[PDB]
Amino acid sequence: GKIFTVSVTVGQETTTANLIYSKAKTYNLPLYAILSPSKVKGYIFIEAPNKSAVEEAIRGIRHAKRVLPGEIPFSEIEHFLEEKPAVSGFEPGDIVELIAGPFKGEKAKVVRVDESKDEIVVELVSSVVPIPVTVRGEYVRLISKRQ
Amino acid sequence: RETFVDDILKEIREIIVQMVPREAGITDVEFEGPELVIYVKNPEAMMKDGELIKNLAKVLKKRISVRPDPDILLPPEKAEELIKQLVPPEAEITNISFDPSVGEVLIEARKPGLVIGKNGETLRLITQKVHWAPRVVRTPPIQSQTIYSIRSILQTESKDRRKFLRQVGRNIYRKSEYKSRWIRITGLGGFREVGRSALLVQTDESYVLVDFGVNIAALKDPTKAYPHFDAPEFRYVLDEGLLDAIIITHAALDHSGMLPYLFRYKLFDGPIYTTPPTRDLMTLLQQDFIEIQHMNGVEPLYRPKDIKEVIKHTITLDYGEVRDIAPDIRLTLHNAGHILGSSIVHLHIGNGLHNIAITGDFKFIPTRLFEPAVSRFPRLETLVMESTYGGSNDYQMPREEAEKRLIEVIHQTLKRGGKVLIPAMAVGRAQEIMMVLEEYARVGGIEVPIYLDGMIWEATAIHTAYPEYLSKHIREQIFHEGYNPFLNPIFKSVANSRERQDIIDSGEPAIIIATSGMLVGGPSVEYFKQLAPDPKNSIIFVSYQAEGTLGRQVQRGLREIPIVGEDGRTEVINVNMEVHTIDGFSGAADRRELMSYVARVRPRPERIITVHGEAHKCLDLSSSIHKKFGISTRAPNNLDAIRLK
Amino acid sequence: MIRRETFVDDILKEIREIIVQMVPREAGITDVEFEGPELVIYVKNPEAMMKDGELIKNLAKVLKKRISVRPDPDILLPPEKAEELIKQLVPPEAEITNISFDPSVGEVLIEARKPGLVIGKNGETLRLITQKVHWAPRVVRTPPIQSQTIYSIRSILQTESKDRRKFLRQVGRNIYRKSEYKSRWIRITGLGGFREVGRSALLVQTDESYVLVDFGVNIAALKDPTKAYPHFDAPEFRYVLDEGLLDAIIITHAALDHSGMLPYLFRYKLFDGPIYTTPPTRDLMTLLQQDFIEIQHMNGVEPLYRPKDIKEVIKHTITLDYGEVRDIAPDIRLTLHNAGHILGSSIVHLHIGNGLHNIAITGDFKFIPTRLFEPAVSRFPRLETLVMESTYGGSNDYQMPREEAEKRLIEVIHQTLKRGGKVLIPAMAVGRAQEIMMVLEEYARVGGIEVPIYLDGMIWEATAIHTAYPEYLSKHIREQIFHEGYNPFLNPIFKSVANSRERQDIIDSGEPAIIIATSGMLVGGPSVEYFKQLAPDPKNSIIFVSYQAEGTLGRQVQRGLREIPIVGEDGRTEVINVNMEVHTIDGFSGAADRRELMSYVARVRPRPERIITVHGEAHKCLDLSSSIHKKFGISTRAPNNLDAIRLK
Amino acid sequence: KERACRHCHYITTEDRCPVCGSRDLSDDWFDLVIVLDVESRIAKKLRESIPEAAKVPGKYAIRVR
DNA sequence: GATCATATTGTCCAGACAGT
DNA sequence: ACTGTCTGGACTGGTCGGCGCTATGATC
RNA sequence: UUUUUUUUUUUUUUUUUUUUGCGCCGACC
Ligand SMILES: [Zn+2]
Ligand SMILES: [Zn+2]
Ligand SMILES: [Zn+2]
Repeated sequence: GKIFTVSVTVGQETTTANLIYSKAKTYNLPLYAILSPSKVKGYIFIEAPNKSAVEEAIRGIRHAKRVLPGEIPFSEIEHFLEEKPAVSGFEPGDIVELIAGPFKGEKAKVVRVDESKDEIVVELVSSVVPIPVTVRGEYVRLISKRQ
Repeated sequence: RETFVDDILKEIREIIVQMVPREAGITDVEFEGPELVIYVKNPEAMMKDGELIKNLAKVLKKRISVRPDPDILLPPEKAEELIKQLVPPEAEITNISFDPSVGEVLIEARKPGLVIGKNGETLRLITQKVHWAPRVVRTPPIQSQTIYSIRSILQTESKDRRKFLRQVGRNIYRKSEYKSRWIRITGLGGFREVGRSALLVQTDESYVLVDFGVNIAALKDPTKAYPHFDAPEFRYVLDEGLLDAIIITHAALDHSGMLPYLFRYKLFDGPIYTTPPTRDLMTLLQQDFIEIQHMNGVEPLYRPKDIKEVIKHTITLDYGEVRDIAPDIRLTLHNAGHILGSSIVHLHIGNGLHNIAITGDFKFIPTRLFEPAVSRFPRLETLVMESTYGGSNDYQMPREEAEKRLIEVIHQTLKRGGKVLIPAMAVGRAQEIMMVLEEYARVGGIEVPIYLDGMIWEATAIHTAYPEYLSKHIREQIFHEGYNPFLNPIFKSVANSRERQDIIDSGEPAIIIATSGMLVGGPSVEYFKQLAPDPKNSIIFVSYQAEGTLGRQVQRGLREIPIVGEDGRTEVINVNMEVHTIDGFSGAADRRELMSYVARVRPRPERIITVHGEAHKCLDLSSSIHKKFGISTRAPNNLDAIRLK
Repeated sequence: MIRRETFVDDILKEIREIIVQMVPREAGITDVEFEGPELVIYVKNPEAMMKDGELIKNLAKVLKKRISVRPDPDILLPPEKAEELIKQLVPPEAEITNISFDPSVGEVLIEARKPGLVIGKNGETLRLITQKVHWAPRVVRTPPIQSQTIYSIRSILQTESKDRRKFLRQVGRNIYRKSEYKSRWIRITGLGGFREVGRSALLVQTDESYVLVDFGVNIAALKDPTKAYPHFDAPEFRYVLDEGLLDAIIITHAALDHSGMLPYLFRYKLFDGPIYTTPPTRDLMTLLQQDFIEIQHMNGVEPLYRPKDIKEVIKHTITLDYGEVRDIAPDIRLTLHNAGHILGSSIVHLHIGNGLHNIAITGDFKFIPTRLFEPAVSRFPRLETLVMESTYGGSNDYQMPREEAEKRLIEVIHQTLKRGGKVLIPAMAVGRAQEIMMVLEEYARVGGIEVPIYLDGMIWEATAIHTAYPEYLSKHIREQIFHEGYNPFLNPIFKSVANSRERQDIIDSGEPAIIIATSGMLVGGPSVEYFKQLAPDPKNSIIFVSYQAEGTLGRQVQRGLREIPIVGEDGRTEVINVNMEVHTIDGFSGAADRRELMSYVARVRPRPERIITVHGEAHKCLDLSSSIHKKFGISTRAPNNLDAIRLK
Repeated sequence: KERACRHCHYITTEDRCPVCGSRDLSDDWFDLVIVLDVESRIAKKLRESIPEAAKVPGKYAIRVR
């Protein structure tokens, strides 16, 4: 059908999607599918023939705020369904920020990238001596792209 | 990696329930660092005497820590009342703390010997009548800020400390007694150089780092200020988190300066095995180093929270206590005699496979402060020795005439009404000077007050907190007699700048022991500035003065020194005071002392490694040892790996 | 592979700018890229590139890199027209056999019996033909004796051209990831072969690059994997392999104790990168690995690796010649010099930094002249650290001289051929067997013997490889092959069997003959069958040229025991009676003795600062190190395994 | 805890896999996908990405780690 | 039973402006 | 060019003292 | 019967002197 956006509480998109799915199953709502990417915070995607079905499905839930008044083209959310490694798309020599891990809130420079083990080796920029460290690909965020 | 800690714990529990009578009621058996903890419901039957605990410790070859079950716990007020009633009034108990999570009561007393008992029977009596496992620590006669802060940090983070100890105990006993296929020794720093010491002990199962330190002389160059972080073995150990433990020989910046840096960037998460005096002194020195780097305007190496994390990850070991820090490595500490808490690291890898002794900084002659270094070991194959004074012509003067000259110079200065200013290190020579002065003044030689400014008072308090780590004479005076040499009324502490100004402006003679040997900071510079024009005063140098420092300028004989004034104009200091230099109070071992230690060590090591000194000095010491005793000697450079077995 | 900083783009831009400044406009530079150590330049109009031969030499000297000039793929002659032009333009005496084209890179592979005519004086013929054909030429020698191994390797390389080109491009990008860099420290860790024989492993580590030298396996202690394989548990080796920081692997010579562990890395994808070795060494080590897996399968034990791993090793091997300086790392330069041990044996010379340090790893080598190969090179431009073998480092380890050993072999063959007796010489396919055939051919050249010699097994393949690579042989053999026009290998007395029927009917023929077979330990192959069928034959002689290990049939034969019970196939045992005299001549070994080692130390130039003795027994290594230190005053060491020595 | 199958990318609360019967399930997964209609556009997009996904309506995971 | 992210988006005077 | 309409704004100074108010739902 | 790589010395210690805001209500001049 048509892709619609539902604004939900940040960090609790999966539970809201599960409640919407259970309500649709129990009450026979005309809901086609629900997509809740982990990278997107506070927003979920629901496929329905019309926005009235989405509005009727999300009502009665404290954690579903409102439905965005618009229709998303499928090309915008097409890349979300494709499975790609988090390490891929990273090149050595640039600067990244570590969102999670033991090095939370630290800037680092990418040194080595390998897609086989899904790990990326980075060097802290604030360290007085270069100490390479191995961190997960999804933990880092690209601040700038140079070389 | 694969672990078998559960099977080992099950076997240990089976052995315990086979040996311990059933009436004890054993509930839980777990590992807390390098010691075993057993929880029972009837402590009376478990420890009616020390023979059962001794037999259990001998059979299991572990440190047994019997604790009551948390369900059977007396109320804290009733427990405190019972503990106070049981302990004799001679032992003045100051603070009592309780741990609701695990059965343990911390007792702070001025006389821990009475609380512990003649053979530990008082601890058993307390934990039987009160159902609380007792831990006794000494309350120092002089209050120490660092020790109080460390104790408060340990008490306020009990849950994190217990979790860290449980993780360390699980990691240590991941497998049973394992015979290492090979033993490797690599030096990441401190090899053929002075400072930034770093020793890595590598086996096929566990890795051990020894005295991770920093260099202050070459702090401008990052390639020489810090140990070699680019070593492939060290990189592999740090990246995979295979570092089992870190052991610090003694509390100095060249042996413990780089320790908080690992915790700053979360490069390490295991335990640190130092003596409590070493831990306290190294925390004080690291805090002072961070403050100095902050004041100089440069970027600090780490933060005080990193020092707090180092405190939270430190396990305290006493002298002569054997603990298992790895599946194949056993660690014990022996007295070194260099400074307070200085320990010679002895590693027992395997079940008699090999033995390594890392002396570090040590002294082999008796001193006024500490006993000479331990030269007897149960087994010794490889010896790692310092070479600070390894030169052939390096011969420090004997102590007795050096202290006689110091005493006569001080007496001559005080005879004419002058003031004696003695710049000194925060730890080491300063306490020896205070002990010599106290001995001289105890017979009524001098009545003038002795003023300690800066870190001298804190170091003195830390020294008072651990009298068992001192020499036999001071131990006999403190324990057998009622006299404490550090508690002499002549020793006074100046609180603020007003007290220092009153001391300077006072016409009465006095002795001032500052905390900066090079007159590069602290109250030493102010004392020198305000006492230089007076010809009656004198300044005594007890340490080497580096080039480019004010102290070297005064020592060389400069009558006037141009300095920057408060208003931004050049100021001239007229040095009319007498200048003296007595370098006989150095805590480092002499070349003759090193040769005597090599000759008198038992058993004779198969090989000797000379480190911690200049390259030519290390080579000269190794060649002299090889020519005199025939033992094979090596003086490897940095990033050099030696396969001992 | 693993992605790195890869600053090669700026270096390539600077190199292209220098080329544009130096080379004229009419050359037409289109694409400049790195294919391994060499530099590849694509030109639209190659006519103006090489009107004079001095321009390419000047460009190579300025850029300090090997330069291969190829035409742009946009313009290319048709393969049939190009082949016709090449055939009709080269002299007819070149005898071109096979021509292969690679349109992806515009390179043509030419196989001829005489590559010298194709190349000509300083490459003038090569330049002229590639100017007239618009195709980059590569010339290899077609052996007079057909070689299955070399032909298979060439076919694999040709059929896998695109992946080989991608691998070469990746290697070239990894090599020049930085400019001329001066290393801060150099250390060498011995993962194997230190104070022991076999399973050698030398790891050269700098602050930027890591180099592995002579990764081999041990066959004497193959039962215990700890003593058979190099130390994989070393923290430095684990860090290098896990992070993929191994820049290159260099093999001194083809042996199981120097190159037996190579397919293991590619089997489990442990290492991905270039391997630098001499092409004879590559062919012989592939043959040795195939023999090793074959005998492992025959013994019933699980093989260490599959032949596909050997194919992967072949596809990841870069071939270098003697005296060719190539860059394998941003700070390390590699040069190969003759060693004289076996065919293709090389002495690894490493030039780390810009004059910072130099390391020479001799490995197995010989210093006296040899009929097969020239003596080892003792002169180097710069030398500071020397690593040499110590197999015969003992004071009493003096070997029996070759000349009178050859006299004894000649008189033995005379006394066994006057009576018409058969000869059996068990020897390895790579080692002393070729020297034995050369000695026999020289003896038969005068006219002393005319009985043909039969080579059974892998001896024919080694002979074919030797014919394919005659430039690596001795000066006398090179002279005879090139200017005299006589091939000692092509003597009519040298015969090769076809199958088991030829072996059977030459066994039952009864005529006197000389038989050379592989598996000198008599653990398998045609040697055991030949000995079984030769034991009851009266009046025959067998000559042993190598040391015999315990627990083998050769040791029992050497012991002179009258009764030799040998267990046969299908679980049944057989008993034979021997009346066959045994001869022991251990004078053809390719390992230098103590006197040769001392002579090499004394005559080396320049004198190294330190000498490291490896590849031998611990007592022999210590004795050799102490003797060198006492005689010459050089600081020598005999390090154990897992020992790192900081050099600079 | 909820774990996702490595084959069909199906999240189930029991050891048995009700789609392919696989015994290897991963406890770490992101980008939960809920499928209620087989002929959905996102279900069709997931089908060409992972062949085993969107066969039966229910919870699904984009990647398995 | 302890912690952690998140937590929604009164009338009148004067100036500017569509409307006729 | 007039005329009714929309929008913005300021709403006398000081002083006295009192009286509340400044998290919450969901795992682990 | 054979081509295109290079080579060497000057920067020192184990460390130091004081409740803001919000709104309401009452009241004085
Ligand atoms: Zn030290
Ligand atoms: Zn060899
Ligand atoms: Zn499944």
